Amino acid sequence: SCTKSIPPQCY
Repeated sequence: SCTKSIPPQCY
């Protein structure tokens, strides 16, 4: 899943 950061990060 992708984190909730700005910008968002996907693993």
